[PDB]
Amino acid sequence: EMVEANLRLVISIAKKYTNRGLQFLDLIQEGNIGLMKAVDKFEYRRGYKFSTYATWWIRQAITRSIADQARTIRIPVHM
DNA sequence: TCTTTCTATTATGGTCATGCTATGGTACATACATTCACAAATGTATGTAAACGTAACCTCTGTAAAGTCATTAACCTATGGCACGAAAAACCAA
Repeated sequence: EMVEANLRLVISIAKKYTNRGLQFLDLIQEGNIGLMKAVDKFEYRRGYKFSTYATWWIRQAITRSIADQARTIRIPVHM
């Protein structure tokens, strides 16, 4: 029920990170994986909304996806 | 029960070959260990001497086979002597 009601937050934050690094369906899938990893470690006693906490995780997912291959060769993340 | 009016892939050649190469960006903070790069020591390594033996190797005397030259006598041009066969003189028959 969480993922079927928050796929659209993922696509809304994922359609602004499509700067021609790779085809964007992999970015949609990695955003869904980041949504899963943000739901798996979500707290209730904080009192804040879930989007601000999930934004950092989904940007980390999109960052590691765009820095995973990024070329035909392998370049590390720090480089 | 049956033929037209629409919704999508194949198709047509290459030989003679051309120049100058990239195009926009979008976070950091601990982390623990694999890997490159030098100290220092081992170990087998290479290159310098020294001893024995025969690869031998020329030197010299003795045994052996091959060109030649002492004999001695076999044949062979000579000499003397005696048959021999031709050539001319003689005499007889018709």
